[PDB]
Amino acid sequence: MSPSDFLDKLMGRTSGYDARIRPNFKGPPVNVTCNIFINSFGSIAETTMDYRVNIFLRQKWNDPRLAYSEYPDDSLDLDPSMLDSIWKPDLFFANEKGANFHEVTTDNKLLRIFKNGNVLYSIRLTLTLSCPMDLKNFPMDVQTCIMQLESFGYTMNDLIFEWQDEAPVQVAEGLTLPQFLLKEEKDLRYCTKHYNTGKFTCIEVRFHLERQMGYYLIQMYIPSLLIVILSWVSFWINMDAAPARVALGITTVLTMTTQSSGSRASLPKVSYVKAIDIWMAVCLLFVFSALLEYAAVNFVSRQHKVFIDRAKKIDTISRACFPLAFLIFNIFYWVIYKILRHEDIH
Amino acid sequence: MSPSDFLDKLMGRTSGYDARIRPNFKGPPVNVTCNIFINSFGSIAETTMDYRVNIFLRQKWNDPRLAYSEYPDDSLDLDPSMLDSIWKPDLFFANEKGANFHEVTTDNKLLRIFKNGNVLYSIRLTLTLSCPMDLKNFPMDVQTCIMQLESFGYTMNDLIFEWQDEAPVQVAEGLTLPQFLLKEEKDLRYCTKHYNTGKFTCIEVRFHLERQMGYYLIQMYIPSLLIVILSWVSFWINMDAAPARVALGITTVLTMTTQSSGSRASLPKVSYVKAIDIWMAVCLLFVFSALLEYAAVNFVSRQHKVFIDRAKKIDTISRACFPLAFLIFNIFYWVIYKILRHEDIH
Amino acid sequence: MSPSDFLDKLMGRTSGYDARIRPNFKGPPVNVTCNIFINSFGSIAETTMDYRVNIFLRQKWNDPRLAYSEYPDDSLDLDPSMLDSIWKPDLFFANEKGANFHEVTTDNKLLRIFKNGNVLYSIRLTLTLSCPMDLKNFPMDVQTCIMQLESFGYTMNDLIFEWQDEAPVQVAEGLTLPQFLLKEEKDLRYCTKHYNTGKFTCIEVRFHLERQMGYYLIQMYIPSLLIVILSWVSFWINMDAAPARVALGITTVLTMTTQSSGSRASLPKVSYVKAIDIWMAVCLLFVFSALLEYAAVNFVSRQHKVFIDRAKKIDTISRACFPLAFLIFNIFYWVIYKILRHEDIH
Amino acid sequence: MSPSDFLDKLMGRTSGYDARIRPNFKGPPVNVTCNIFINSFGSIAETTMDYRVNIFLRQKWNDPRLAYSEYPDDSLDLDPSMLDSIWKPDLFFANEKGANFHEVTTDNKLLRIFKNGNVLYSIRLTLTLSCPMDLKNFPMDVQTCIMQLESFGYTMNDLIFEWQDEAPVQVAEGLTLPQFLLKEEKDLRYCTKHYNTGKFTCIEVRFHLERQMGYYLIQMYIPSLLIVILSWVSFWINMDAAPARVALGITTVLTMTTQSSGSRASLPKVSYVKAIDIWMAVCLLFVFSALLEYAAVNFVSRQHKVFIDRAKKIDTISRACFPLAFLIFNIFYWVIYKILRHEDIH
Amino acid sequence: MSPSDFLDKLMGRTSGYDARIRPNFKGPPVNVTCNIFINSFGSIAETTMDYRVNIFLRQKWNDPRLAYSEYPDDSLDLDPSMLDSIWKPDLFFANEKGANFHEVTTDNKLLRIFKNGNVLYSIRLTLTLSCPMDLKNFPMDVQTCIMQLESFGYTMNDLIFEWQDEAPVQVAEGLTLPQFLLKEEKDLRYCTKHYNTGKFTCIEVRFHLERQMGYYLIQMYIPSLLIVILSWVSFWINMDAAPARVALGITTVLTMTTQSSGSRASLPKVSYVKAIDIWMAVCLLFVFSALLEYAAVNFVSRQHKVFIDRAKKIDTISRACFPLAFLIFNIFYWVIYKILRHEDIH
Ligand SMILES: *[C@@H]1O[C@H](CO)[C@@H](O[C@@H]2O[C@H](CO)[C@@H](O)[C@H](O)[C@H]2NC(C)=O)[C@H](O)[C@H]1NC(C)=O
Ligand SMILES: *[C@@H]1O[C@H](CO)[C@@H](O[C@@H]2O[C@H](CO)[C@@H](O)[C@H](O)[C@H]2NC(C)=O)[C@H](O)[C@H]1NC(C)=O
Ligand SMILES: *[C@@H]1O[C@H](CO)[C@@H](O[C@@H]2O[C@H](CO)[C@@H](O)[C@H](O)[C@H]2NC(C)=O)[C@H](O)[C@H]1NC(C)=O
Ligand SMILES: *[C@@H]1O[C@H](CO)[C@@H](O[C@@H]2O[C@H](CO)[C@@H](O)[C@H](O)[C@H]2NC(C)=O)[C@H](O)[C@H]1NC(C)=O
Ligand SMILES: *[C@@H]1O[C@H](CO)[C@@H](O[C@@H]2O[C@H](CO)[C@@H](O)[C@H](O)[C@H]2NC(C)=O)[C@H](O)[C@H]1NC(C)=O
Repeated sequence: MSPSDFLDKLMGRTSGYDARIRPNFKGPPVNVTCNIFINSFGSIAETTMDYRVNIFLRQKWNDPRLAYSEYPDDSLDLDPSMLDSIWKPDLFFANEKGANFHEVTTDNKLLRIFKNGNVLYSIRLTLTLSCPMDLKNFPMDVQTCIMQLESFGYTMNDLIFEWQDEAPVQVAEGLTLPQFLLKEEKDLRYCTKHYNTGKFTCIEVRFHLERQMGYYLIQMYIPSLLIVILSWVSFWINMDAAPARVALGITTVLTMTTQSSGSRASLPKVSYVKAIDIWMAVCLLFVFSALLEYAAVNFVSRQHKVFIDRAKKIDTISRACFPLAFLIFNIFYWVIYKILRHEDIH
Repeated sequence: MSPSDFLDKLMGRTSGYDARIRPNFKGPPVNVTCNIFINSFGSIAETTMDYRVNIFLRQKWNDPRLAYSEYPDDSLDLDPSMLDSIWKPDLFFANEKGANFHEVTTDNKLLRIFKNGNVLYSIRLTLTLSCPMDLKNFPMDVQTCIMQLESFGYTMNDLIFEWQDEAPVQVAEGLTLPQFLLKEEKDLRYCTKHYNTGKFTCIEVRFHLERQMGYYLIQMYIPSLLIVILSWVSFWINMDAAPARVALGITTVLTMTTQSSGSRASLPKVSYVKAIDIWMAVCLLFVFSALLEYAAVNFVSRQHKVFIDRAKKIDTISRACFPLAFLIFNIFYWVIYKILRHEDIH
Repeated sequence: MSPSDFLDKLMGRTSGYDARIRPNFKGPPVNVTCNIFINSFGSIAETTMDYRVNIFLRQKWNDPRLAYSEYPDDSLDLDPSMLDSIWKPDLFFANEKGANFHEVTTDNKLLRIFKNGNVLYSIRLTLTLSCPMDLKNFPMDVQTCIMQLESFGYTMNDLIFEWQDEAPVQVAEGLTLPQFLLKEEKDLRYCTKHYNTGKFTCIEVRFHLERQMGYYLIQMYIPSLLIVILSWVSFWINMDAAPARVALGITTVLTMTTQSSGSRASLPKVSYVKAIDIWMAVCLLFVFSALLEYAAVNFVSRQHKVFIDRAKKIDTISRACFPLAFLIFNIFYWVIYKILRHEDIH
Repeated sequence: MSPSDFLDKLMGRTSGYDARIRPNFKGPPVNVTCNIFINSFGSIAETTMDYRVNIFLRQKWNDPRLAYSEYPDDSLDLDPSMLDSIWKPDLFFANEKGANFHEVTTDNKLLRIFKNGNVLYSIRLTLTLSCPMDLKNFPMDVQTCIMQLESFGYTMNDLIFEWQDEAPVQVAEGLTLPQFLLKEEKDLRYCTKHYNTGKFTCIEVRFHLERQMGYYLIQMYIPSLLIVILSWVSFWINMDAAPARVALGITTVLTMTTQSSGSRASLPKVSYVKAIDIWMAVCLLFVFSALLEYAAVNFVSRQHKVFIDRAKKIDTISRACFPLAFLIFNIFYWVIYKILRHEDIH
Repeated sequence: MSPSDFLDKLMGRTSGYDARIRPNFKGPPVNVTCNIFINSFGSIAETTMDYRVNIFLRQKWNDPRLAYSEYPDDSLDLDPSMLDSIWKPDLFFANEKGANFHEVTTDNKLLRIFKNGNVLYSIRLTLTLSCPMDLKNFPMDVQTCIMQLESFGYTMNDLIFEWQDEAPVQVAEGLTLPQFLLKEEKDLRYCTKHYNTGKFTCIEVRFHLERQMGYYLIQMYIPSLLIVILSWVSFWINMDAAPARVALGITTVLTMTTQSSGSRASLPKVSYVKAIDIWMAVCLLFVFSALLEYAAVNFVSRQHKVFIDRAKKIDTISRACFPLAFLIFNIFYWVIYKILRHEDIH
């Protein structure tokens, strides 16, 4: 017989197969085994708190109404246009904001029925999945994106999802991200839902993303530190050259301001304080204080010999005090942002 | 009987069920009970005056044409492909700008018919809902987004919507927003429409959003205040050092200008005046006035002893007068923007 | 009879109703009465020269093939899935760039057939409509957006559109725009098309939009004016302090430049000259000329007593001449842009 | 007979009309006459090298299988839902990147069959058409956008396209563009394709666009020229005032830099050199050279009377030499960009 | 016979053709020959790591069930609406993120059946294909975009893809890119997939893109070099003029900062270090070090004849040492970025 006419006999009207009735309709629940292959991963966006993925989803279950022994071939293949003639699980992605299937050329779907009634069902689809991001430690933040597979209308006494044991989630080689770095280790969890209706099956996977810091180091942190160092050279300039020390102080404040305002187009638009904002505020307070120090030296120095040496003492104290307090701030900043804040205990 | 063939008998041609006729067609109106579960909430945009939501919508009503007692099961389940065989309310979202259903895997829909004829109908859908925003008190503004559920073509003697009594609107845990903060308290109101055609049912929910201020404090308000303070140190510099006091005055004006123009890429594009614009204008008038004060001191001081002390008196008066009037402005600014303007009386 | 089976008798095959034949097929033209209710209005974009609207469109006409007297109910309701069984006008929006209907929940459509054969047809739809904008007087410009309703394939001896007499165009309360302000008065016009094929019916509505000026006043015009005033204080500084007057002149030019370049991210991207560009160019010519005045004073003053007083005379003349010519420019600018240019004569 | 039942007799099963067979199937090719009416024109984008159009497309040909004489009416009208019952040319736009039809209200389509068998077929559609743009002479560039109408699967012995003789391409009145200006003169060409399969018909139209220069003149070219002029006033300042001439030179370089970097957000993002980039680089080399001239004057002047006058001679030579070489550069720049480069020889 | 009725006899129910069974169902695999014609190429985006293409795809294979000799014509043409009546390969693009067909006018598809049973199948489609980009050598980077054609559900003993021998991949003339330059040479490779299911056929093509450097040379590298040169003229200024050398040093640092921050809006947003970032950091370290040199000269020079000449020696050494070390840096920079890094060995 042609492999198709055998399918029309297996899921036939004379056979009485009903695609709206689950396998083992009265007995134990259906056990669906799931795989994910991630083809692409990106478009991670803080404005919408989501990311975009392109996956192969494979589901495997057993349907005893589809067992056959008379046909010699040990596997049959359903046409993708006849997919509504067979029962399929009602899997949906719980944190999905948008999805579509792929129909370029032939529909990107595949269904294979085995001799014992096992069904293999593999589809290709694009997802936009939501992920809440924190950003409090922004240059040095670690994010966790999840992906939850849930049944829409079957409780856990009719339908149960499980991950594959060998490789349930795989990622294609050679994927890059402009901002993040996808780690190799992934969690497979149960996130079983308890509602008023009953207990609904749900499995999830967690991906860990670490932001790279090299660009922010070379473009924001180090230029701000050089501007802070440049504000300290006023303390070695002679206190009589007021146009020199005042113009150096205020141009250092202006350079600090153009550095902040120019860095303001390439940062995430949030409303709370980030760690780079703390750094940029302390560097501005440092260049503001170096100009107030000269305002005090210039005012104390003109009160007409005891007054000349008190003003020179303010300069010699500021020569050691400004770099020391800036080293203490750097120690507490990098310690509390690279040791005292790790959120991957999972 | 298979649960499906029983459905084909209940809504059968021999039964004479008509999906275009409401339940209790001659008698009292249909009472629909509604729930909302908000899965995601975001994309709040001032350019388009809208926000994006992803919800579960559940409707419950009674259809006496669907009551059955012969079948043992106390609940039946309609296939999502047979949903046009049953009557459903014509609910629409009155402030919707765009919407779609979810068909990833199986259609994200569910209909359950009980023994007494009660119908439970649960769908998943994405909305873009309009919300007019004010922005007059922008760093410190509070917004209210609503969501109106209305019948399209039935008056209130045929169809009535009501919220559930226990939990009509719930929000998923762990949702974050980049700019706002969704409050926990929600209003459930009637917004019944009165038209020429008659009285149309309509229920709504109000969400309250408060903008976070910490980033605007650390990046806009405090640097402007430091620049204003830096403009006051001219009054303690000797009045003979004209290149020092003129260059400090005009570089303080330039720093104020680069601070404003750099803050100009991360603010909402509206055409009216915001509170941050008031603050930025007053700080510019303060650094403009400190340079006019030196122009007066420098001009009065050269008129050739009575003229030297009048110019020194302008400096000693400005030393107390500029910080005092700036403290008075700060008191009236933060009082009228954090006490005299609350719009959540609802 | 069930209200549906009566519809299947009225537009029946035995009745011989043909949905492809207009009412009064041989006689006088069909008269369609139109209403518009505007739910939302926004997304006004100069880059694409269009705006976005969300309306209810209601059409009313008479079909004598649909008159019935045997049924007791004085109004019937066609199902939105049976809308291709009835004749409808082929209304299209002549300046539409994009459109779609709304199918969230049930299709957002409604058709009501009365006893005398009158049809009421109400649909909800989203439009993107084109509008050419001028922008020559940009901070102070007034725009006119139109909306044209035309028949696609019927001449004015078959189909005629008319506005309702009581309220053909209404707008929902509480709509805001980020940049514009929609006026209350609307024009209802005929814009009848004359083609080679014949005379085609077409009605239109005009909306008037006025841009708000308060933000541009507080952020662009007033800071530029303060910078121009700051360039005049060089004339009161002693002519011997060349580092003071040269540094004040060139830093005033730099402040004028950072003010222009920072305002350059929030303006519409056109290729012709706007009124704000005229203002920004004249303020730059004013701060350029104040520095050329000192270059002349400094050069004339050193030619070695007659030369000292000629240079002092240039300063005393510039003290009155620069503010006077700037007041004359302000008078001609605001007069020709707020009196001599009104384009709402309509 | 009803005009429809006559259509069902003309294209009937008893008539044996086949919509998959072209008219004159064995004989001479079909001659299709084409018109274009452009409703809107815009969204010209250098990032994607495309533009957007909204047109009416009208095709006219003769089908002798559709000739009829028994019916009194000299024109019939096919319903837009029955359009697959008739043969139509397989016209496609060869440089299209995206297209869609308009289905707001009734489908925006129209087909009219005459007595002699002539068919008039008019549709409304939106196109995104590709256009390669050059941008080497960017402020002063002229672009040419084309629009090619080709048959997909018929060689020129089956199907031939021709433009109408009276008005094949018309544009609606009152269209504006933010950046360009659409000229009135249009080319109608043949662009016949020669492939391995055979000779395929193809007609095209060329539109000419000229960029407006007024905004770039008032905002980029003239401020740069004023900054260059301001760098020349150092040559008239006394050579002993080193803080004045050094601060004026470096602040002029900084003003030139903020002028360039602020103009950097409103220019097209390409990777090759534009004419404005040439202008901005030469103006920077001019303000760089004026500061090197003072570095030479200041160094030569202190070598301890012969040295004082050699340094004064460098100043007096630079007073005439810098404006002269800048006038020569302006003459060669505007001559080679407004005379020696015209690309509309077509 | 009409060419259609012959098709209905060839793929007839009496013929028993089954479109779900491949040709040579029991025997050797089907050999499909593929061509690509690229109509447009662009939208290369680093944020999403993808590019957009518009191609003609042509597939050729042999179907012995479609051989016919009775008909005189040596080629038949299937209607695009009957394409599901014939077997077609299940080609899909393995790195596709989005795709669609073109249905403007008639569907842009074509199928031709020859006498011996050869099938030619040509479709037009738009692709968004993923490409990982590196950007470590960003101004001077070379990218490689691929395009993989794979069978979805057939192993290599049923279906085999091959490129054409004469011209499998062609590109239309006159395509331009805003940033890149598409090379003429293309690789044709096998990328055969080995899975658990078996061996799946897959062919690919590689395109090579080189970024143009002229704009980055004239706008970023050369202005930074002029600012570095301007920082060296302090060494030729007299060491007693402290306001001149301090103001020149700090204004050179500020100019370097506005140059970097203004270049910060037109660069790709990645998180790692690019070569332009290395260049911009070294130029900032050079202008920072020239100001530290004067801070040392000014401090050493005032310690009260031995001290005057040690400070003059620091100036005379810095006059030769700063340009030399900057020439060494330029030599190592351009050598390691234009010789030691070529990645087109392929
Ligand atoms: C799906 O898997 C579950 C769990 O593995 C199966 O439930 C078990 O079935 C065995 C039958 O041998 C019982 O002994 C266990 O007590 C069951 N466990 C639970 C928790 O119910 C279930 O039978 C499987 N379904 C099918 C159709 O095979
Ligand atoms: C829907 O709810 C309304 C209001 O609860 C019901 O209307 C009431 O019906 C009771 C019947 O016992 C009357 O006594 C009341 O006077 C009615 N109130 C009003 C305001 O009409 C209505 O019957 C319900 N519909 C159905 C189908 O049960
Ligand atoms: C549609 O309206 C037009 C104009 O009101 C009607 O045309 C008029 O019909 C009356 C019939 O009493 C004539 O006396 C007028 O001379 C007509 N005017 C014109 C300009 O033709 C038309 O009859 C209406 N159509 C229908 C179906 O009622
Ligand atoms: C379509 O137009 C072409 C060209 O005008 C016609 O081809 C000509 O037909 C006339 C018949 O009187 C011949 O004398 C010419 O020699 C033909 N020219 C060419 C170049 O073939 C063609 O007949 C037209 N098609 C139809 C159906 O009328
Ligand atoms: C498709 O091409 C393959 C390879 O060219 C063909 O396989 C060969 O068939 C010949 C038959 O003459 C054998 O001699 C070779 O040994 C085969 N090679 C391999 C690697 O199998 C195959 O026959 C072709 N398919 C069809 C339908 O013609």
